[PDB]
Amino acid sequence: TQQPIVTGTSVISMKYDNGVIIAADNLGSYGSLLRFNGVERLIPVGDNTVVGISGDISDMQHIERLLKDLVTENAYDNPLADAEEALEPSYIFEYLATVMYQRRSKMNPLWNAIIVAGVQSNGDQFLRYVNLLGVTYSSPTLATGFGAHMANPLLRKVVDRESDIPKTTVQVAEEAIVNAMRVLYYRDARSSRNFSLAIIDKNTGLTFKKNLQVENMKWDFAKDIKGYGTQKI
Amino acid sequence: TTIVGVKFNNGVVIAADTRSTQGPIVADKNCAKLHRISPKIWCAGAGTAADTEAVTQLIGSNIELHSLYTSREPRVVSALQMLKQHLFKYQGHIGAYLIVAGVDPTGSHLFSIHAHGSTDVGYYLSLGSGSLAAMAVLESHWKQDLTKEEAIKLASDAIQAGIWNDLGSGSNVDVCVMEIGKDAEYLRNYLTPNVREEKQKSYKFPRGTTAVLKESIVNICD
Amino acid sequence: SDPSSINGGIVVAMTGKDCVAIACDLRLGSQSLGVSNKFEKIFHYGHVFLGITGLATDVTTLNEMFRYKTNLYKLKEERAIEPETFTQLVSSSLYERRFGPYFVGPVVAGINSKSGKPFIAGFDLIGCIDEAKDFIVSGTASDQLFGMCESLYEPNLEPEDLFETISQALLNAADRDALSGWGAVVYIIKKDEVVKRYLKMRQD
Amino acid sequence: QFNPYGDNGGTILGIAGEDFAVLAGDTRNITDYSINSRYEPKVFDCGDNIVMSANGFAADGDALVKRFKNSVKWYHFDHNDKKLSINSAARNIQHLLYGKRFFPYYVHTIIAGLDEDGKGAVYSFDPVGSYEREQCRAGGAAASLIMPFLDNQVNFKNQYEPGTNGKVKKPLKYLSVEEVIKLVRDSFTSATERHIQVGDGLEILIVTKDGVRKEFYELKRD
Amino acid sequence: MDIILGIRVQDSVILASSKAVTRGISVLKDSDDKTRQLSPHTLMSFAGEAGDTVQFAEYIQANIQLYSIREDYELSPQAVSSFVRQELAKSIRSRRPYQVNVLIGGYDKKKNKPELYQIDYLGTKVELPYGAHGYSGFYTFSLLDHHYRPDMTTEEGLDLLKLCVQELEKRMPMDFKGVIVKIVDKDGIRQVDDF
Amino acid sequence: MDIILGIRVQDSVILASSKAVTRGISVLKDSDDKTRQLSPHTLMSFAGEAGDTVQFAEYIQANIQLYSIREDYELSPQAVSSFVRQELAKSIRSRRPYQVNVLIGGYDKKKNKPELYQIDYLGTKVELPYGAHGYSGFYTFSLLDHHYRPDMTTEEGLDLLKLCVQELEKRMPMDFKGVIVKIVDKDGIRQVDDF
Amino acid sequence: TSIMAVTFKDGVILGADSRTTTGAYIANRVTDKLTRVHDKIWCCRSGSAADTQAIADIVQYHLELYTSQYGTPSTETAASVFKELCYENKDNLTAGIIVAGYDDKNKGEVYTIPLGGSVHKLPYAIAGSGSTFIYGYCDKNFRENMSKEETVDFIKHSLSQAIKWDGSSGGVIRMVVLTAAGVERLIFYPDEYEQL
Amino acid sequence: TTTLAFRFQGGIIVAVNSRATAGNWVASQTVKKVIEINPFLLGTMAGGAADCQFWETWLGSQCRLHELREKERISVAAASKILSNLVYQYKGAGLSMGTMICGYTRKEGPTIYYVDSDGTRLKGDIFCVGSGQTFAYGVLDSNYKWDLSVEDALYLGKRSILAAAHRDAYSGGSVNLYHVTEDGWIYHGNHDVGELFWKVKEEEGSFNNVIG
Amino acid sequence: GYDRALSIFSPDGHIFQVEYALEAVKRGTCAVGVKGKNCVVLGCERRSTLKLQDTRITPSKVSKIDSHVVLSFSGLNADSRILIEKARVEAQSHRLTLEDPVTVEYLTRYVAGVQQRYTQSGGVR
Ligand SMILES: *[C@@](C)(CO)[C@](*)(O)[C@H](CC(C)C)NC(=O)[C@H](Cc1ccccc1)NC(=O)[C@H](CC(C)C)NC(=O)[C@H](CCc1ccccc1)NC(=O)CN1CCOCC1
Ligand SMILES: *[C@@](C)(CO)[C@](*)(O)[C@H](CC(C)C)NC(=O)[C@H](Cc1ccccc1)NC(=O)[C@H](CC(C)C)NC(=O)[C@H](CCc1ccccc1)NC(=O)CN1CCOCC1
Ligand SMILES: *[C@@](C)(CO)[C@](*)(O)[C@H](CC(C)C)NC(=O)[C@H](Cc1ccccc1)NC(=O)[C@H](CC(C)C)NC(=O)[C@H](CCc1ccccc1)NC(=O)CN1CCOCC1
Ligand SMILES: [Cl-]
Ligand SMILES: [Mg+2]
Ligand SMILES: [Mg+2]
Ligand SMILES: [Mg+2]
Ligand SMILES: [Mg+2]
Repeated sequence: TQQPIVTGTSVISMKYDNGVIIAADNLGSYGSLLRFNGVERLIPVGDNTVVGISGDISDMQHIERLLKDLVTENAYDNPLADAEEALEPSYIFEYLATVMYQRRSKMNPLWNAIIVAGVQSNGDQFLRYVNLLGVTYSSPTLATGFGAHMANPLLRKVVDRESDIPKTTVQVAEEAIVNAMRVLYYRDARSSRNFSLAIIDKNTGLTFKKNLQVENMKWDFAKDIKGYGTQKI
Repeated sequence: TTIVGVKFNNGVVIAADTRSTQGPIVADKNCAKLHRISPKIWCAGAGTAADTEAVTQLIGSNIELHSLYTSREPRVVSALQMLKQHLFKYQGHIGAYLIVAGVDPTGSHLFSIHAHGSTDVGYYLSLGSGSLAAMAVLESHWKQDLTKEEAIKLASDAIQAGIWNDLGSGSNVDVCVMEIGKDAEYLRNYLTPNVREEKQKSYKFPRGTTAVLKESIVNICD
Repeated sequence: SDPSSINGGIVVAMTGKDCVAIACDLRLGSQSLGVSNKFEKIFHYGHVFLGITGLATDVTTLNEMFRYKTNLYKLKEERAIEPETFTQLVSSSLYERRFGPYFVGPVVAGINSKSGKPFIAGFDLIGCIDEAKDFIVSGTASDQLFGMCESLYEPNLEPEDLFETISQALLNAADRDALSGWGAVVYIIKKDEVVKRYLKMRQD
Repeated sequence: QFNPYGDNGGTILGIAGEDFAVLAGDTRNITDYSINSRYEPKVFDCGDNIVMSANGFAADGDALVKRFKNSVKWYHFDHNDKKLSINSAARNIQHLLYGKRFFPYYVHTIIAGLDEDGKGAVYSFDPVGSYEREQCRAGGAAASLIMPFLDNQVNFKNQYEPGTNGKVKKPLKYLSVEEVIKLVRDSFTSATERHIQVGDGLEILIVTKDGVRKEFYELKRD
Repeated sequence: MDIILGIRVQDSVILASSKAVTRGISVLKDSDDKTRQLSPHTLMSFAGEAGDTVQFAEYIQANIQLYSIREDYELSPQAVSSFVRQELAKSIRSRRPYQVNVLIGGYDKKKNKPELYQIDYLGTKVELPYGAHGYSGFYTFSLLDHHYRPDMTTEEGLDLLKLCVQELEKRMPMDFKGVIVKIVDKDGIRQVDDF
Repeated sequence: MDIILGIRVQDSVILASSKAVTRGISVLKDSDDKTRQLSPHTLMSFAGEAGDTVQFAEYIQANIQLYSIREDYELSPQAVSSFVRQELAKSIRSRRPYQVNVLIGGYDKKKNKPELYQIDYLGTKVELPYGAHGYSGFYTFSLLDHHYRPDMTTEEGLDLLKLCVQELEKRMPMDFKGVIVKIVDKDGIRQVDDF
Repeated sequence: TSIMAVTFKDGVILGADSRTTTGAYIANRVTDKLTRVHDKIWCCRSGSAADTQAIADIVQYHLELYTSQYGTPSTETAASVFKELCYENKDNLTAGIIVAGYDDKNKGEVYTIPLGGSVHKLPYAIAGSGSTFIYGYCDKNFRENMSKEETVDFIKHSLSQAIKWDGSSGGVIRMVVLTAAGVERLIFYPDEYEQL
Repeated sequence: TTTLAFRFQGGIIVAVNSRATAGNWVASQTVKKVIEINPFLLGTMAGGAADCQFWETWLGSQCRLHELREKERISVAAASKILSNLVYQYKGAGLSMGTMICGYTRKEGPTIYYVDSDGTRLKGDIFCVGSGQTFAYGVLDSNYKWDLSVEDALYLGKRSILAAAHRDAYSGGSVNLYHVTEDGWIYHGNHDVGELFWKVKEEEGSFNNVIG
Repeated sequence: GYDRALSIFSPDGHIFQVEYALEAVKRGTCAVGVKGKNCVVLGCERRSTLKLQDTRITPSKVSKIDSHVVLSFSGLNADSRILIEKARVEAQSHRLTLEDPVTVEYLTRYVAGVQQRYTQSGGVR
């Protein structure tokens, strides 16, 4: 039995024609206090996988260590560690999914929601979700927390089903992700303006973008809003 | 429910889905959530279904009597004031969440009211279980100086986001356009994107399938 | 101690071509104990029919109340109340007890004598009106009835065919509910004749 | 306090014919009022002509299916590649479920296949391992909507022979794979209309002596 | 208060009511009459919460007797039962409801028919051929379903009633100290002294 | 399980134990023997939680019988009672305690004296001239205080016991379906078949 | 909420963020928490939106009726009416109100009214959830008889920090200037105040 | 549930219903509540479905192991005590079982043992177990005699379940009959209440409360 | 714990420890069992090199396992007590679970099983 202390909010992601995009803001909240501002919640594993984590940050840092150790363990007695027998996104996910469910079954969960985004060896896009309960699911778009309520609706307008994936370019996909991050900044009280974004492409590989900011915001209309009903001044 | 309100050039537009739930069960697949308070003041309602209907009819009645008494067309702020003071008096127990909109001699207006009696002003608003899906669309596509046709499109798109992504919302899209100097047009079932497909089989029974014990003619006349 | 599921029971109403049908089971129990197999849940005031499920004391109380109100209506108006008007009266009366409600699930059914239009409606316990073209359901086996009606129903059924559809909807729903059954009654309502049929069903 | 269970919604349906058996299930996965996935399969080919689905709390469902699939694998190793009969699989699943009697798998499990005489078989389980062979079973969120319809259409309950005074029952007979798939599709379209947790897609797995075939159909996405 | 039964036969209504009054681990009395005569051809038995039962029964009795004097006329069993139901229906939504269950046995002189009504504390009225309140029903109803016929005599009804009491005495946990039996017919109300 | 009594007289110990076994609103059995013979001259009656009672009684029985075989010798009632008390004294601080109350009636062959011990589920032992467990005591103790004499015969003890059962049958709420009476003396244990 | 009112040489300035929340969801990101109860008597609202609106509406009614009979009310009088409502209904209210007004005799005055319904006259006041994070800053930086531009910078920098650390505060920074000249509304957007 | 079994002149009658409920939801109408342990032993099931089904099939395995080890069929007493000692170990854990172990052996003769999940184990001639046990008792007790014929005894057991199936909401479906003799148990068919009620009503003239 | 395998096979296929245990039996005082038509009789030798014995209290050679079964023996006296104790406990345990006393075959089978367990358990002779 836990309660989460220092927390991270939404992680959002989607598939596009050649790969996957994933994003998450750099905030570590302490209840209503926006305590920590330099927190990286996207963690790359190799050059083909990115694990995005929301929820308890102490448990996130534990998972970081496990993934770090997983890379080391895989390299042991493995001449093809950087080739055929390298870590796949599906391997990394199933490992985490096993841990998450084992921990919930011991009534001592890792208080997180996790999205494993990556590209398989055969070029296939990988995007799957797992949380503190051990529940897993996959979809063209995946999001955690407030992202599930606000980002998914926007991202599903671009990729509504499987057949929309080949029709979606990396430019269009990233534009939707960046827009979703702005909407979350408007409406999620535990979000920040600063965020990170990662693209895993089957051709161009892993591109990790840090220190992005929400921009092109609409606030001007606020000056016209006066009172809460009758008030004219 | 998903309900929205959007201001435009010469007026205001409100919209709503048409699903009514009873737990996880869909009770009414095509209920009307847009309510007429006065001819040019309309109301979208979310929350407890009986409460939204009852509170909107009561204030609508009192607005009519007020309009006759003062020899004036009713104002949106009057409906707003009367609704919020009623709801506040009952401390949230009347579970009515409303988007109030309309045109009057002062101009065009758009407000929201919550069950506890707080009111908000805005150019675009959304209430209900699918308000987050709708607000995501409104935040992405809204701009200043919308036309009539652009506002209807934006409003219906916001409702659609709720229909598809929120389990609490579904079925059709109702719309009401309130433009200054014109009659308000109530567009019942403006979109119907959830038509039931043809069934695979007819379940019309052969006559006599049901076993009967007694028959009798009922007297309805005097 | 859930008022709506102590006594048990179900009501269902359907529309057809120039006709309406309303049906109900006959069980009245006290939780597991079956007490009566003659407890009818459908009443009528003139040509307007009202079915009521839920707590039996409120079913009886409301029947007596609406008989009271429709009798005064007729004396002052000098005409029989219509289904559309009666529906509003039911809603008003239920919402009057908003914070101390009757634990019931009423269902109005009838044909408007002026226009000839078939009309059905349903309510929750505090008076919210649920109007429908096709069918209305109510009671402890409402989930079962919703499933049966949604699959079996088709529009513009003749009175004789409509009878079979509504009966099969009620019977099979009642057999999947422990607190419903013990007999059934079906009212077929045409413009100026009404037939009442008792159904044969399993008595467990 | 940490709650180890959740409700992922969805519904499943198993029907048995003379020389075949179907196990259907919608592809929607949900939590509360949100959609997680519009296509997340929960009906699985487990080998030896046994199809399985464990609907309810998906994490427990996936764990169970995973463990049964593994049980089949070890049954081959330990007993000279002997085919696991459907009745033996059912008993094995009881022990898997009851093994966690005091911390249950929150799932309704259904398996389908052919018995040792080549005839269609459907077995259904409660969360703690009580099981029974049946011609017909619906499980999950919309089970209460679908099941009475199946009683009426598959087992011909409450249907009497016309003109026989409700004395002669409608005779039982096996349905064709074509007629069964019609009932499955109509059951799910009806459930989709009236239950919020059911929709998006329908995936049917058909089991004959030749093998395991699949069929997919679209469902309403609201 | 515990066991009250009622059987309507061809020409009469028979009410049987337990004699025991228990408080704690002591049977304070074993000869209690759990009934009141509402009118010459109407009898009401009762069971439920202590104090409430008698207070309610006597309140009803007084009201019916007041009516009889005012109109110089006896109310029908149906009319009396409807009056009683309404009082309980008011009661259930009061500050402190009457927790009383009743059976009303009466002979309608205009129809020349016996009538038995069962009304619980919520105000739930049903006319029945045979009725019971409390745990008694869980034994007697199934027994009467089997042995009861509509055309039985008063003597056959008493034998049918003896069969119920015997079953209760065998399978009921508590000792209810037997029953007082009363018959309601065209000649009014009378008590069976040897049961 | 409810009523168990015990009376020590001049030359014997008499144990009376109710026959009823009730679960819910149903008397499942009316001929239950709530006692076990621990040895030829020692008898233990029991009452308490369902399942625990018989499981405990038989566990004690087996242990005493094991002792008798090992030593080819019968343990004294005092020794058996001390053994039983210790087992209950261990039990009360266990994860799940035995909720069983017992009376141990025995005839000590070395002393040529009857002995009655009352032990509750906590392991509280007392030697008494007369004893009871449960609500029975609240009637019988005062009755025995009055009528009991230490020099009574077995026949006088049975009449004294009949007086207790009659009082219980009059004032107890529950129907306990009479009692099985057993006598323990110099000649061993025997049952009174007509009570 | 983060709200504050600051007296200065020419009068008084009220300041507030624009965020309204339901849990962690922002129900309104452009809220106006600065509200007029009289020509030159305004108030900052914190706590329950419903309660504070209901109170402010009643006060506005009382002061309008006061003006019809006895002429312009004092800022103290306004604070007394607020207090009376907040104190007498303390069991059913969640309202943290700052009252600020400009007289010609008394110049700028600020009264703060916390949950209990007590009244406190101060040179400047801060309130709302986000005020906790700026007690240190405001105490160190506040000076009496500041200029208009200095007071605007003081409020802007203060609420900027409150907004930065408090999740329950954000959006635009609204301000209302009360002087002999009249009533002036000011607004400041994220792009400006965030990078202070 | 409703289950019964009584002892009489011609051996043992055992009768049970076939309904399974999850609250007010009728889950099944075709459940086998009698377990066939061996040609001479039967077990009835009431309470938790899984608990009963799992542990009584387990009981059968323990009875098989007894006759392998001892070269002799297990006694009814020994069989019932294996089950009662098992559920007693789980006492307080939340098992829900109301079972009756019925059978014949040479040394015992026809024997019925009531065994429930709180550890109670009782030998007796008549037992009714389940949510509708009281309704079955009412009919069974009032018509029971030791000198009943095999034909009349089978009917009384069937009629008693029917009485409970009718009145108890959580009982119904169909009646399963068994007759246990010196030669072993004999199955006497599945009887649907749908047809059985009206057949009994018409022929017997009972159930006058119901609209005919 | 002491684990040593004391009872083991030898090249010729014998377990010497078991065979040497038989030599201890051969040393012990003679015991005889004869069963008639309606009875069994157990005779036992007692060596007469021990005078000044107290026959009241000296352990008897024949031991009751239950009221209906008896056990006599030959060999090490101390060892016999352990078997008799185990047999007596099993006798009461059988009455408790089966509600019937042991058969003579069952009791023998149990005792024999104990003796066997000590021929292939580590640390014991
Ligand atoms: C979306 C769908 C969700 O927010 C919308 O907001 C809509 C609003 C439209 C319809 C105006 N909300 C609903 O439809 C609303 C959701 C809801 C459910 C429960 C409580 C509050 C809100 N649905 C209802 O209000 C239904 C309407 C029926 C289908 C006509 N009503 C019920 O579910 C009632 C609840 C009444 C109630 C009383 C007191 C406090 C709150 C609600 N439930 C029942 O009647 C159930 N049952 C009937 C018989 O008696 C036993 C209980
Ligand atoms: C900052 C945010 C904190 O100090 C400010 O003070 C602002 C003040 C501005 C608006 C004047 N405060 C709020 O925005 C205020 C926070 C709050 C919440 C609850 C009690 C006191 C203060 N927010 C509200 O009042 C919102 C306004 C609605 C969204 C328009 N209302 C609610 O949160 C309602 C009110 C319930 C309530 C509780 C206690 C006292 C009065 C009212 N709450 C809900 O609807 C709860 N909701 C249930 C469903 O799940 C999500 C939460
Ligand atoms: C009469 C017929 C009814 O009382 C009998 O007493 C029968 C005995 C027969 C079945 C052997 N008892 C039942 O029918 C019994 C009643 C019951 C229910 C729950 C607990 C104890 C007793 N029913 C069951 O056991 C059902 C069997 C169904 C029909 C498959 N199962 C459940 O109720 C299950 C598992 C219960 C459970 C016990 C202990 C721990 C966890 C679970 N529960 C669910 O299915 C839960 N639920 C049902 C609806 O779907 C959503 C989830
Ligand atoms: Cl506000
Ligand atoms: Mg039923
Ligand atoms: Mg749906
Ligand atoms: Mg902020
Ligand atoms: Mg029933």
